[PDB]
Amino acid sequence: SYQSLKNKVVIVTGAGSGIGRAIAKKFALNDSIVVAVELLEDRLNQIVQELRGMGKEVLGVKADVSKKKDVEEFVRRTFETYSRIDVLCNNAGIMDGVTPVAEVSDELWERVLAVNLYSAFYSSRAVIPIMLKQGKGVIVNTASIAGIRGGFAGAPYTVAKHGLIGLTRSIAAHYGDQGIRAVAVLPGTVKTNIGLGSSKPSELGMRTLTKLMSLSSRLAEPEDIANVIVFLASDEASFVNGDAVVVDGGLTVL
Amino acid sequence: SYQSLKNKVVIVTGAGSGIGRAIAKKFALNDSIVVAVELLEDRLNQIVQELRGMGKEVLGVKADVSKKKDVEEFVRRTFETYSRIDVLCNNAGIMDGVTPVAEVSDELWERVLAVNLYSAFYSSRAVIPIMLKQGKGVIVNTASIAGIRGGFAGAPYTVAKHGLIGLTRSIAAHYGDQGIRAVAVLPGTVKTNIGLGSSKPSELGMRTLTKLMSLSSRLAEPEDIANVIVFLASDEASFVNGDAVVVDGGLTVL
Amino acid sequence: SYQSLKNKVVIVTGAGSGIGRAIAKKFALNDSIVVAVELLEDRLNQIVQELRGMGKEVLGVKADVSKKKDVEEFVRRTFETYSRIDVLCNNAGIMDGVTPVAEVSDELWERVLAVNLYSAFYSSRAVIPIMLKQGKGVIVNTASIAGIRGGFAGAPYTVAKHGLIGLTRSIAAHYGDQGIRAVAVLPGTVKTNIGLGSSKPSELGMRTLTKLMSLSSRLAEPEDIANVIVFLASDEASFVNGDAVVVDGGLTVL
Amino acid sequence: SYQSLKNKVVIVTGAGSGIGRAIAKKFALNDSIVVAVELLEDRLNQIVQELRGMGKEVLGVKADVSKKKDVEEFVRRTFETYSRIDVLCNNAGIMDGVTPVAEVSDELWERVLAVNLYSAFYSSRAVIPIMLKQGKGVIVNTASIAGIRGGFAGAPYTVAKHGLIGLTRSIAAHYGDQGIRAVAVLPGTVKTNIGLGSSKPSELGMRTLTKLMSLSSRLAEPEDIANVIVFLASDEASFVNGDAVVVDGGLTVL
Ligand SMILES: NC(=O)c1ccc[n+]([C@@H]2O[C@H](COP(=O)([O-])OP(=O)(O)OC[C@H]3O[C@@H](n4cnc5c(N)ncnc54)[C@H](O)[C@@H]3O)[C@@H](O)[C@H]2O)c1
Ligand SMILES: NC(=O)c1ccc[n+]([C@@H]2O[C@H](COP(=O)([O-])OP(=O)(O)OC[C@H]3O[C@@H](n4cnc5c(N)ncnc54)[C@H](O)[C@@H]3O)[C@@H](O)[C@H]2O)c1
Ligand SMILES: NC(=O)c1ccc[n+]([C@@H]2O[C@H](COP(=O)([O-])OP(=O)(O)OC[C@H]3O[C@@H](n4cnc5c(N)ncnc54)[C@H](O)[C@@H]3O)[C@@H](O)[C@H]2O)c1
Ligand SMILES: NC(=O)c1ccc[n+]([C@@H]2O[C@H](COP(=O)([O-])OP(=O)(O)OC[C@H]3O[C@@H](n4cnc5c(N)ncnc54)[C@H](O)[C@@H]3O)[C@@H](O)[C@H]2O)c1
Repeated sequence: SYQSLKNKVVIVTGAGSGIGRAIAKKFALNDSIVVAVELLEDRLNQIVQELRGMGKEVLGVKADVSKKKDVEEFVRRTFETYSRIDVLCNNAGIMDGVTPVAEVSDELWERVLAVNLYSAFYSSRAVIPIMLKQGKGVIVNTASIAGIRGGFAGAPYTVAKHGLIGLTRSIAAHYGDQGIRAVAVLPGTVKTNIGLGSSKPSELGMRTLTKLMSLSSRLAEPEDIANVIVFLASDEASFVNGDAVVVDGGLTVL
Repeated sequence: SYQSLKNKVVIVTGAGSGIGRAIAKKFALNDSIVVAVELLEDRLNQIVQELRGMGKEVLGVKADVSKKKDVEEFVRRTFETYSRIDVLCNNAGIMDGVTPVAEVSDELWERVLAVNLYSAFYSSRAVIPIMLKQGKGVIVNTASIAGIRGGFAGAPYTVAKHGLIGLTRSIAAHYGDQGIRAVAVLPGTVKTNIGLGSSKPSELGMRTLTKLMSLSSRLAEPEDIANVIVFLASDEASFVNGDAVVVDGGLTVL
Repeated sequence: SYQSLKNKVVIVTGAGSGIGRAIAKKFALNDSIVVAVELLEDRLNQIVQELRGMGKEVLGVKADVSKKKDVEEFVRRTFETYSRIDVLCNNAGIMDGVTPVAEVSDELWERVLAVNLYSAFYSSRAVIPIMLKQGKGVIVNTASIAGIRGGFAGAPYTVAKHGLIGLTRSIAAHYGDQGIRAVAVLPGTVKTNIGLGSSKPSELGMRTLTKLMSLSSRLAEPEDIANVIVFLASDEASFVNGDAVVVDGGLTVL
Repeated sequence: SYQSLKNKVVIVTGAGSGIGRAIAKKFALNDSIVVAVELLEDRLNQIVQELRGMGKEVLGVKADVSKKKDVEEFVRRTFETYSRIDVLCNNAGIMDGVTPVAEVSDELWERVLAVNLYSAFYSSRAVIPIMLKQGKGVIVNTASIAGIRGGFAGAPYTVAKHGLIGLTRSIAAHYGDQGIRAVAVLPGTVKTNIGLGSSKPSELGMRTLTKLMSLSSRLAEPEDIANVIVFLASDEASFVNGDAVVVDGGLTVL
């Protein structure tokens, strides 16, 4: 285990499924105190009961990270309960139907940007003051290879993930000298419940995604991403700041 | 001049000053039909007058590119007036006071993202169908080196510019086989009226920017950026699609 | 044509075929003085005849760019003949059989590196002092998308093209404030005489390459690459320095 | 510690000092079997005796990694002695006096490329067949931020490191589906014995480096780099392949 993570207070969003669930369990396995933030009631109760079963300290919070009020509330609640916030994992996200620009409705554009990008801006803005007062904090953002390439998702998701990497670089640049580290992890194809965000994704968007899927038959498990996120949050990575770490098995290096 | 630009219809946003003004004049000198879009009336009239004084065809449109209705209206007006839209230069943009995440108000965040990013999504969504009909079209987005690095502006601007490069890659990927090219130009430091976006820029943000200017040398003239934009819009650049072309004199290569 | 290129002295290596031939012709059409550097006698005489048939000024020099003495020779003869060297296009290059690391012989490794990378180091080292004295000069290196990705060629070519971009960045960073610009152009797939570099290309290497080639079907013509190289050599690109401009129709943006 | 590294055979080049010594010790503490490769005998003896003292299994090999015969020999010796090679850390390297292109002598260019790049080619070529037979292997290359930017070192070093990243991507692309992972770690400024490669570095080269070194005062310790290298060599990083991980405290994100 990473000794530096023992008793550190870690907020994990989207904790009820896939990568988020794996992140929560991995941090718990390292004796961190986990604040599991999840939109869905039953999923939240399930991950909370699992961590309790592991004999770890866990606080469950039902919230919609696209809502500023919900975010500010769980940040306040975490601080009031534990008196510190050491790690923030902005992980919750949704897909966009692989919808290309001309096919994007105002509703889709706004919702994907809100859940995948605004959420991280709200949380980072709220937690940074607390981390600065501590003189130390780490923010890990779950981006995607869609944050560096153009055909792995629709326009809303691609734009939001590029923007999320931008937010990561911004935080690292401005606050790195004050004890804050911000890093982004870019998964490729992972077996989770996110899907494509639609039972009928754009035919045009799929024409591109399907071709890219011909490049590899490898599918990562949530744990493979969580392993990297937890490492980056530990003092073992004290000098990794601002990087966009790709965890795609080599897919984008071809 | 570029023969392939003669009589082509080009929309240029932020045409009343700096890079936009230079883009409009350059296309006009290449005998393109220019639709000059600008928020400020006096600036709009000035650029319109400059092009007409050269005997060139120009249509002035006073609009706020952060408003979807204004964008959809100038696209419809351009098509109704000239029956085609060959090039779209999403150039208008504003700075963000070099404001770091913790100091960003909801207002600033929304305003910078709307002007610097949403504007481009609105215009691209509206013009793409017309370009697909034509079987040809070029979208050139004026990004910034803040779209690939984290200390050249505040968080809102950095996030918006990263998102704009993402929008560019998305369009290039999905519509490249249908005759559309989308490219981004990333200027470094250019002599214009954009400034820092505030008379009282963030102290923390400025500390960061100042460190970066220690790497700077020459200041580009707006024409130096416009020259690249116009070239990319011509058939000479038929195989440049999706790239984020850096025009910073070498600042980011250090 | 670009007025700033009229009567400028331009050295073009690998001028006897494909992209190099197209580069020589394009500069000639812009009334530049072209020094055609080529390894093969017949090809050299062919491009020289073509330029003379166009009524343009050309100097032919047979040389093997992998030999430092030969490089010093064409640089010196150019200077003796025209008293200046304004543009150096390091374009000559060969493929590597798409040979993966484990299958690379010492001879193949050295040959590919010498022809595709060392050649550009030798020529740049020789022309820089001349250009600094002039107060102005431009070096354009023809790289490849294999210089930013790993499956587009064998190991020798990929390493050499990555090194070439590094050489480009180095020159741009160190001499940019003294009037020198160094840029790289990265083509994707172009129909020329380069082939695969072997009659029996690596089975393993080909499996990877073939999958990537399946992603898109738009193939650039040599003229499409020459068009960007000539523009970058002109004063229109005075603020483009150190960038690796991708000209692949969008292949690497997917 | 990482369970997956217990009893794994790890080759560490440049093990007698700085980052390499930290790498050797870190793997030893994970109970890996360490093959310490170092040029200088006294340094080699010091690290070998240090690990032996810790009660760990270590094999010292005095070798010059720029010599193919030396590399092929320590690879054969490792396999003959331990019957397997699980991890290869190509870490040895030297600086280049921050020498810019025009000032580079053939001796400097040749030596730096040989030690910083050819060495990794020789070792990778020799160990890949062994790893392929095992169905698993990891190669970690210690590059540098000079592998992605142009002003952090002289031309030889910058070109060599860019090429090393290319070698990394090539191996990852071609062998990633066969059980091999190849990754690069890019340190910024670390307090070791490498220095600037000269007590009288190039004046011109230094003009640029000095500006970059003015961006941050935070310097990583060798252990901070070793921590990331060891993590990437473990099964925890099973889905990290072909990436160039930056460990510079945020220097290049500005
Ligand atoms: N699975 C992949 O292939 C993949 C690849 C690259 C990046 N990612 C990124 O990984 C992150 C999570 O991915 P996942 O695959 O585990 O998905 P998932 O759907 O399995 O899990 C996401 C969890 O987030 C929760 N969630 C969604 N919207 C929320 C909101 N507004 N507020 C609070 N919780 C919300 C869900 O209810 C769900 O439990 C996202 O940022 C996603 O974009 C996934
Ligand atoms: N100048 C630089 O240093 C620099 C560096 C990198 C990128 N850029 C980018 O260049 C573009 C224009 O830059 P500039 O420096 O010429 O600025 P500028 O202020 O000189 O010109 C921008 C013009 O856009 C107009 N504008 C602003 N908001 C608008 C809105 N909502 N609707 C319509 N018009 C609007 C302004 O009124 C102005 O005339 C921006 O996207 C900017 O981010 C500039
Ligand atoms: N054609 C493509 O698909 C492609 C894609 C990306 C990059 N490139 C790059 O474009 C450049 C030239 O490519 P091309 O496709 O026109 O190839 P080509 O083979 O058609 O032309 C190259 C010319 O270089 C000459 N040449 C080869 N070795 C030489 C040496 N040692 N000294 C002097 N001249 C030499 C040849 O004789 C030939 O006339 C190379 O750097 C290549 O790597 C090509
Ligand atoms: N220290 C830094 O600031 C820094 C920053 C970025 C990258 N790096 C990279 O880290 C690696 C090692 O760096 P370091 O700072 O620990 O240097 P160091 O000088 O402290 O240690 C390097 C060790 O390599 C050995 N060595 C040199 N040439 C050799 C050869 N031909 N064969 C075998 N051994 C040889 C030396 O004798 C020395 O013990 C290099 O690849 C270097 O480029 C260092």
